[PDB]
Amino acid sequence: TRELQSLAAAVVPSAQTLKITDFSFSDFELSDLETALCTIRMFTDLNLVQNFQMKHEVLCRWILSVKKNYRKNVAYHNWRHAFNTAQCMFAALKAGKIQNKLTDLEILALLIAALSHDLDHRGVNNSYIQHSIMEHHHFDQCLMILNSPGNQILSGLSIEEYKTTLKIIKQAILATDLALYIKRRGEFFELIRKNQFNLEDPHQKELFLAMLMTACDLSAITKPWPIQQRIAELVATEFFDQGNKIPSMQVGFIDAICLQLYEALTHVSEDCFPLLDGCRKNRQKWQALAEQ
Ligand SMILES: O=C(O)/C=C/c1ccc2c(=O)[nH]c(Cc3cc(Cl)ccc3NCc3cccc(F)c3)nc2c1
Ligand SMILES: [Mg+2]
Ligand SMILES: [Zn+2]
Repeated sequence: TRELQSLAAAVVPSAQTLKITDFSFSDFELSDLETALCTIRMFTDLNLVQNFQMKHEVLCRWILSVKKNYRKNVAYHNWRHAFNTAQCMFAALKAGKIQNKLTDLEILALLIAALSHDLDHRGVNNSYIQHSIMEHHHFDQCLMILNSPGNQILSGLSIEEYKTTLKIIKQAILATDLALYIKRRGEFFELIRKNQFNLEDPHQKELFLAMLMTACDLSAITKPWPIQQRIAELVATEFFDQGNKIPSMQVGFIDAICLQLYEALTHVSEDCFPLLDGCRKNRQKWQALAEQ
């Protein structure tokens, strides 16, 4: 109640003041409350609070419920990673101008999905505790919080809108399984190579939303060099010391997973180039360290 009292009583600084429009945004100098304020600003400047009549204390309570259900003892898969994934989605919609290509229900679902896509993660080396098992657990945590008393930020939607938004939320969270990304990326790439990518097609729109979620999920690989070095530290902490080879592992991850995706994203919207650009500069830096 103390944290909710302070957060509800705060003034929400603008998007420019909070720097959440920048693809190079970082969160190291922000408190928990400050990340909650940036999240409120994300919902506000996407007109989600307006078009769906969210009450202020319900959104604040929902944000605090989502943050609380991430585990601080996990080095990378924690609330700050979820907060960063949502920030990148915001920057991609605004600075990347992806907003105009999607409906309000799609935007609403992507922001909720990005914030919720890793709920109750306990670390890669704690997989035993329990077709994308973890992503189904993540969505289940997301739905329970959405249904909790005082936390129902979707109450203003009609039953049709609500059923539609949950369907998109679920597919967006399921898309954060790398296995699903590997399975479906060939179709996404082949459509772009043949100059045949059309979002008016429902099947291709869902495929683009899947790829966009993966782009935001891994977007730490695109950050400026001092930030990426620190994020790579968190990944190495979670992988090895929880539950140097880092430079070459970062290069292989960039080659096998990241480069094509951010290239495909740039063809769809040229304003998403800073993600591809930042990903390339990090491959340059990591490869040099690997060579020593
Ligand atoms: O799932 C999410 O939300 C996002 C996934 C994600 C994001 C960034 C990177 C990255 O920058 N690099 C590597 C490669 C890597 C390097 C090193 Cl040194 C050690 C392990 C690995 N990958 C395995 C791994 C272990 C533990 C945590 C983890 F996230 C990934 N994979 C990443 C995976
Ligand atoms: Mg995940
Ligand atoms: Zn994730």
